[PDB]
Amino acid sequence: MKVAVLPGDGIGPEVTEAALKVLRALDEAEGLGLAYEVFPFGGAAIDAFGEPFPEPTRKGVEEAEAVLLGSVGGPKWDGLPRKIRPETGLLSLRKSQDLFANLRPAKVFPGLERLSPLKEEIARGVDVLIVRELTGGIYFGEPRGMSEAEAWNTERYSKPEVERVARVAFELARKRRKHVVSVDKANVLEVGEFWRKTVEEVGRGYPDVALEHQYVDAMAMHLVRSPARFDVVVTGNIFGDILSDLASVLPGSLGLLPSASLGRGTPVFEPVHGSAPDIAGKGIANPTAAILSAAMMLEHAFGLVELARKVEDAVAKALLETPPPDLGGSAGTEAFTATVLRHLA
Amino acid sequence: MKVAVLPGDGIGPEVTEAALKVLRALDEAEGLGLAYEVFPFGGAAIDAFGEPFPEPTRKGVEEAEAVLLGSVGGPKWDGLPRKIRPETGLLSLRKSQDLFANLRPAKVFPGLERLSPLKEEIARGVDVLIVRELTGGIYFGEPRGMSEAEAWNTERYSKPEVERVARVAFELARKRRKHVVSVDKANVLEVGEFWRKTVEEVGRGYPDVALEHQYVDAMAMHLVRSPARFDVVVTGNIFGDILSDLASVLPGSLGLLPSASLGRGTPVFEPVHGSAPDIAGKGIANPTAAILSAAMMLEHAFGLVELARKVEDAVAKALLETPPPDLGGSAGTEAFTATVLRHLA
Repeated sequence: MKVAVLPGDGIGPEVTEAALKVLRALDEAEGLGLAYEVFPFGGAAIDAFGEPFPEPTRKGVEEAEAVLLGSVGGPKWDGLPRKIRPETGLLSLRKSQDLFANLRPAKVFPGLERLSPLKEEIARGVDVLIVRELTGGIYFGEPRGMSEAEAWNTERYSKPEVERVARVAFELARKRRKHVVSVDKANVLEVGEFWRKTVEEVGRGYPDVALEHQYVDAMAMHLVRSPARFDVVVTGNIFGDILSDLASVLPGSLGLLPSASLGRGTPVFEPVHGSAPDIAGKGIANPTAAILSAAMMLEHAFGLVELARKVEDAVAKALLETPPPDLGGSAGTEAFTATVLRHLA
Repeated sequence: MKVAVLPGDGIGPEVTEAALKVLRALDEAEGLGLAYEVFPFGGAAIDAFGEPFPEPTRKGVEEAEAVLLGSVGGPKWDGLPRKIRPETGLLSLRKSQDLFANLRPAKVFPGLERLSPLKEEIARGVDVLIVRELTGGIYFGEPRGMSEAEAWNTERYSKPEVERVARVAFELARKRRKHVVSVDKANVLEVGEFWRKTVEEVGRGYPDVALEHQYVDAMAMHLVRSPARFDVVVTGNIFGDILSDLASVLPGSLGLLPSASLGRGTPVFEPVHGSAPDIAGKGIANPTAAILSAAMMLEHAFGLVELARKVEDAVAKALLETPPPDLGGSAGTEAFTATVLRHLA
């Protein structure tokens, strides 16, 4: 398994290393044939190449079977031209590989319901996966513009865009609880009814999967009062953006959330948190998100579902045994990773 | 006070009658000089005039100082052409009276925290008022349409559209807790930028009202983590729908919420719930939203703030003491209203 590791900036390198210790342990114990290489990316790449996603890193991503990304960004490069901002390198990574689906998992690990903003009974059992369309929608819609008197943006979707992301959602559901909810605003918009209609056409190919439709505004309600009854949620770009952010508050902590972007090329896995520059180096950065993204990678890029579950259980135990400082604990990056490893042995 | 009552379809007549008993009681007690007439609307009007918003009703709403609307809609008319569907009657009513601001309050009444899906510590003290733009946005944006290969819709906003609503929001805040949060998507959309820019400018005329800007996807998180810090939230059409439905779960149930549509003409007050056709004429229907709508009317159309607070307290007590079926109780329409009236003394 060839992995390209793009540590990034800030706490990026710390957390990425924590996850690597976990992977190397698993590799040694079972001989997974792991082969990884680290490449400069984001602010780090700017500082030595003039751009956030240089050719060596680009070719590295290509050759690899998966990308493990850390964090990117930091005030040091906030004054550069948009063209070479650290965030732009992230856009180029996705576009280069044609990553159209963004996987945003949200689950409350048994024992941690106390963290959630929701009352214990509601939180218990949450394990929802939100699949957001990345390349299309109002974010990239034409025509768009602004004048002195008015502004306009176009929410547009073609059939191929809806189909490709719908398939990913169905595939994922097959491996999970065979339940899919397609979110739209079909009762008011033409794009809504186009989405719904296309998703149902795709669903015909998955007789084993239970399909449900919902309106974005209604879905927002349901995710808060009954998130446990959902498995896979598929939706468009701006809608998926709001829903993913909303789902992320259910576990009760930012440092616990991983993510993935699947598309035509090399799949990318990265923690949802930013680079937290001021805490970088301090050794107190929670590596949970980065470790869980490694799990997501094993499962999704390498099909090692059985291993992903183990890493996931160990982390759960670690959070309960030696919780990091952001979780009201005193276990720094290293000591926390040690506890995970202890439960992995 | 001249009130035009438009009960509508399904449970509309039942819930509206409940609201009227409360109004009549306050009238007898405080000598308010209430006067009102009920007019055909929605399906009820279709079955007698062929159209949802007939002339006699138009003239009725244009002569009253406020409208008390019930529910609209029913399977009996779903097939009819859009031009005369009961739902179109609403569009015409809003359009005829130039209503552009939709007021949706989410308030957690003291002692009712237990009902919320959120941990009591976070639901305690919530009193947010979302002010949503009604007339424009992607809902009515042009061009729009679909084909076999794609579909499109347009999010467009003009300066006057944004200024009207922003102004209302600031005026509300002044009579509230002097804080406004304008929600947009300025970091990605031209419309977001145009929106932020215009409200920002309008905020200058209100030096005492604290303005804050948030992206819609971030507010979605904020409303779940720390809803108690918000006062007035101003935003566009679709963002307003999503956000207002989201905040609905905070107090407990969506069916318990009232709303007001303000503009240049006669202000309209109506329950956010549906007509619930199948449960019509059986009692059981929770009139809480209808009564709260009447409370909003007293406050916004007539300025009787303390009286509005008085009836809000009464229903709060009633929900605790004689909870309706939809809240796991037995008190039907007449029973619940009785309790409410019992506390009106």
